Amino acid sequence: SGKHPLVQAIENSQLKTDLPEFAPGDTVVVQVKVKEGDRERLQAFEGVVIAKKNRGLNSAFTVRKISSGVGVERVFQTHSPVVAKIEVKRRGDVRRAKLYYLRDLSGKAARIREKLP
Amino acid sequence: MRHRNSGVKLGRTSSHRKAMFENLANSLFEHELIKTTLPKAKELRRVAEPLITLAKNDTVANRRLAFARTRNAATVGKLFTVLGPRYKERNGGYLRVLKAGFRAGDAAPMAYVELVDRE
Amino acid sequence: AVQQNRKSRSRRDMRRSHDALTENALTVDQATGETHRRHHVTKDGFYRGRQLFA
Amino acid sequence: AIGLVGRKCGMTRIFTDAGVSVPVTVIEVDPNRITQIKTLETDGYQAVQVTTGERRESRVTNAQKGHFAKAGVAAGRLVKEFRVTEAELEGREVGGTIGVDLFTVGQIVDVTGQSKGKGFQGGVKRWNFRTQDATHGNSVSHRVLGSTGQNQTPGRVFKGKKMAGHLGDERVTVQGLEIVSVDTERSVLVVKGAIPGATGGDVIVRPTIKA
Amino acid sequence: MIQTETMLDVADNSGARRVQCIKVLGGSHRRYASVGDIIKVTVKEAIPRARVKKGDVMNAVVVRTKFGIRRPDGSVIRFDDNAAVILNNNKAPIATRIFGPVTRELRTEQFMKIISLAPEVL
RNA sequence: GUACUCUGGGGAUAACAGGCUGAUACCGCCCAAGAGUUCAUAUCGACGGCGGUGUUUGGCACCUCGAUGUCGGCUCAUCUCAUCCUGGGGCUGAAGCAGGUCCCAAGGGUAUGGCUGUUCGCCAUUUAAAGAGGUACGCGAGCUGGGUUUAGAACGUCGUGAGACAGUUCGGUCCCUAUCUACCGUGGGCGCUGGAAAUUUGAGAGGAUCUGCUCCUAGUACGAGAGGACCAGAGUGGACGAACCUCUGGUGUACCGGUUGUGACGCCAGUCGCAUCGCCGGGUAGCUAUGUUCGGAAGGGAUAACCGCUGAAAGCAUCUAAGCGGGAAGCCUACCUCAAGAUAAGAUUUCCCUAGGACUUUAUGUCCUCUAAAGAGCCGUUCGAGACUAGGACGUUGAUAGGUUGGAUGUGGAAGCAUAGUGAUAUGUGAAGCUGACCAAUACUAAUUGCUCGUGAGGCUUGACU
RNA sequence: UAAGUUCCGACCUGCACGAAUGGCAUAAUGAUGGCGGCGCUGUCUCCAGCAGAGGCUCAGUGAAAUCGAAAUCGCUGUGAA
RNA sequence: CAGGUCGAGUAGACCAAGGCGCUUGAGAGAACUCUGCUGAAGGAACUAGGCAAAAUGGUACCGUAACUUCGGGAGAAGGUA
RNA sequence: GAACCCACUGUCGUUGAAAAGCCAGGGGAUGACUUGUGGAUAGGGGUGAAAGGCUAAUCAAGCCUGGUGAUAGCUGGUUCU
RNA sequence: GUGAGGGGAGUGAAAUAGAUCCUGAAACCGCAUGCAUACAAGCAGUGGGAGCACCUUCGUGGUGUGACUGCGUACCUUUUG
Repeated sequence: SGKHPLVQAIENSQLKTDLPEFAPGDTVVVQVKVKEGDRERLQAFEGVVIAKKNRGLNSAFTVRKISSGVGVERVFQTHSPVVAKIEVKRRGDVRRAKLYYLRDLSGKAARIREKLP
Repeated sequence: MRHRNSGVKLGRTSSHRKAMFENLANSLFEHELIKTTLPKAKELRRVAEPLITLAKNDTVANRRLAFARTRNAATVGKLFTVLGPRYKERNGGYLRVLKAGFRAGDAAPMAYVELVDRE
Repeated sequence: AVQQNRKSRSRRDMRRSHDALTENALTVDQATGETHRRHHVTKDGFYRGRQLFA
Repeated sequence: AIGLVGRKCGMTRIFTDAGVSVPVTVIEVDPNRITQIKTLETDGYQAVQVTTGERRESRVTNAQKGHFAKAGVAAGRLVKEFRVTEAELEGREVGGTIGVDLFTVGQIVDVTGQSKGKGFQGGVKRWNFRTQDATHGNSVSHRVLGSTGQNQTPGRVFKGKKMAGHLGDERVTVQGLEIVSVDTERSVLVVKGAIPGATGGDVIVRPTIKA
Repeated sequence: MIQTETMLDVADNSGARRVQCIKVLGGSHRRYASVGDIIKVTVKEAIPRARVKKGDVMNAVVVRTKFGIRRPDGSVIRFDDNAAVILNNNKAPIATRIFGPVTRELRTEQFMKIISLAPEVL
């Protein structure tokens, strides 16, 4: 809430109201709308959350995964309508907010240990 | 450009500046009335007033934070036993800065820094 | 780089035509009656009635 | 044509139902009050003078106080003029009000403002000059202008030569912006893209001149 | 964001393994090539006994970049490598297999072959 | 012999650049044997002839030897047109697509690399295109110093030798704080027919001006086939430019944390100083590009080459002599910015000042007393404005700055205590603690009492209304 | 090498090599001359932000080379050109 | 002559005994210059030339080519804790 | 590889802090080594692991004083009507 | 400021003969009065010439200034120039 009240109201008009709670280190599945011609479908994107930005309507989060030996990162905008659903498969335990050190690790080295209740 | 930036330089390194302002705050809390240059006096508010705000509440953690910021046992004791109870009900503004002419040696503008209820 | 001709006294004075000094803002303090610099404490420690030194 | 005077409030985004993110600028508009109408018979051209905002009486001078009292409107923080023709001039009277309903969603407009001030700037920033090599024996000549002219012929520097000087803080107009939202409850215009100036600056919104 | 002297992996099996960009095509003074752009490459490393050999100068299309690509909602997708696919003189793919994921900016009539062969698409 | 050198002199006399000239160089024109199945003139054109320019190689020795100190590169340019691309045309041995040649046209645009000290050149891959020239072969008191041209050394060659070169090779000090003109920015003074606060017209000046590809017309016109359009419409790029920071990132030495060595705070615990911010991981505002958005659209008027209508001189013919048209990225407008020091100093709205004496130089006269307006400034709190200035906001009838309270963000589980462990450690209290510059409230602190400047109805002549 | 007036191998019509003004080689050594690679990078595409020292303003002290005299504009022409 | 903690050390960081803060200051936080730190994607495309910068760097152990005057080359290269 | 002795590269400095330096890198570092004190060699002479190098900030013939007011077919200057 | 420096008083023929003191020129630097000067381009003068201020024998006079205007590219040396 570092903006003017008018801007705050305009952005608050568009907020989503059904997000789940998730934190860096958790592995999530995101359903992304894919819209070709007049076919519409949901496509899955599963991976580890390495960064989270809390800025109201400007919130974003970064998901990293390995696809056939090639690493891929995507920065989703949390309140975008193209993001259909977020599902938290598993909760991870880490010691910091940004996990950029995972880019230089592969295989056994980049394992995240689980948060236990 | 320095659009919307805060803080001063005063021709010093950062650690030298921090040490100088700590010394000034300690002298002010000891004597209750000091004379210095006008830019130093105006910047001293942002360093000295939060110490009183912190000393309003007396706990072990608050005393250790005050000692971390001042490194003076006598200053910590006076803050937590005299100044904080004195200013418990005042909403900020514990200092007053008054223009006091110029300095003979180099014509630098000068100011008095005073605690609000000194004596 | 240096002048090819000496500069005349007329041009020298024309350059100095912007060097005049200016008076300060002085005001008679009502509490004590003495002339003091505006927005400043007087020489004996008075400002808006309150006194600094016992 | 007839336009509006408003204040820049900041940037944000709008999400479309397809999911596209549109960057937008918010302009807050206090309804403009007409103070004077200028005509051919008395002034020699046709314009509408408006005021907006608020100003305290201790800061309003006596001449301006009389000028506002003649029209019967409250003193504003600024006064502006819009050049108009007969058709646009029809319908407007001294003491009337112009609001955000002057514009419609989807309309193309031009926005004028005062750009941010950068101060004294050099050739590299002000004119996109290229720097000289950082190494290979260079002697204190990394961001300098270089050559500024020819030899004995013509033996001078031409007018308009690009040099160092003040940059920014000028009147700038951006054309071809689209109106995204017209909020009458809040008296707000939401336009697509960036507009000149800083937050809190005064801006002018007019219908597009390119067709 | 590919320029000259940039080395790229080959995301196919035409024979090359590493290629070097020597020209960005499509305009005077054009600096960078992104996903979906045509470049001229020289072959630096190749599997022995294959159609392509070292020192060949060919056309290629960029399919993966480390700099990334923006999407209409404001997102960005980044990959861990820079990769390309070799083309012929008519700017058509010549490979019979493709390695690794790719992007939707290739949905042009020129580039159906790579997606049709590709295993993984996001 | 002197390149290990020295003194007195010369622009009386050479090398660079300027000057005069134009043999030479480049460009244009006249005649036309002929070539072109025939047909000099679609396109070339022998033997000869006449000019233009001042980019070449030269001639002279007028300026400079009490110094005009540079081969190429870098940075920054400005002009010409004998035009490289884009625009408009005539002819063609012009079917179409292309091409050739000539005329008009200077608005904009007009490669990256390998080799070499190179300019040049060759080569690779692009582009719509990679034009020719002048500006001290533009630019070294703006940078460099690889080549040439000091002193060291070597090879080939010449000389008995000191030494030398239609040669080669390794190494080898680039000074100057800007007075005047010019230029880029930013102020002070006075003027503008009494003074003041604002809003303005535009004589004029500057900026901008580029272009590819795909679809469609239409596989249509044309053509044996292969190939394949003019005109007229959409879309999407390259380069260039401007504004901005919502998004993606960079920085973020006054924000948070981990950790090594050492010293100290009496000691444990907890902290701080120093070691490049000690090192390392993140990161708020602000600034910023590689990020985002926008621009070169459309339309008028006069024309260039060229094409006309009607029409005589000259009963025909003829775009011209009378008269009437079309015609280009070029010109004037049009778009953006500046603009009345435009001394020709413009216009509109509103506001302010309506007192007495003495005298003579009897005049918008000079001196006394009273008066001090509308406003401006000094000063203070300051700014997304700034070198100093200038500009914007506010000064108690107040949110201008700091502080305080709340929120937001970032970091990531504070100290103390208690549990489980022999211990390093872990868990709970509790997503806690701390949080520069951000948002919103709030007179707690500082914007005090003030002073200076600016006056007292604004000459005369003529004219029209009163 | 995509592209090599430099580099390496070989050829030999050696303008004008050649045997103690030594000829041809040679392990090790060289702040020695030429060429090519890996790693690495603001050298560069193309620069951005930040820290310190100057620059700028105020108070104090206070130089320099130069200099016939100056009321010291543009253009085209003339003229020790 | 020359102490303490680490250390092979009289190297290095921080300290002891003992000495000092270097004879103009105060503000501001523009261009440009000097000295530093970090930098997206690319990685010599720069340039006469990788100039400058960036990078490597300790102890123990394993391993180590051509060539050789048999000494070397060699800490070759490379790797683990 | 420190002290010590040198001087290969670059930036800065060039009316400098300095009439040859600072900073970051660099070479030798038990030897043909570095260094203190006191002596010897004197100008067509000395000394030189040799650059015409050095011989008191001076070297293809040191400095000082005399011959001496050297000579100059050269340059400059030459005063009231 | 028990300073430096000065103002009175006093000495002396004279103190603007007052101590680096006879006379006290020029370059150079101030203050005061009169006139001119902020729309106009250049060796700064010269030949004309309105207005203003003071003096005055009141003038066909004297002193200072100089709006506007015609003409006008320093001196010396050395040279064909």
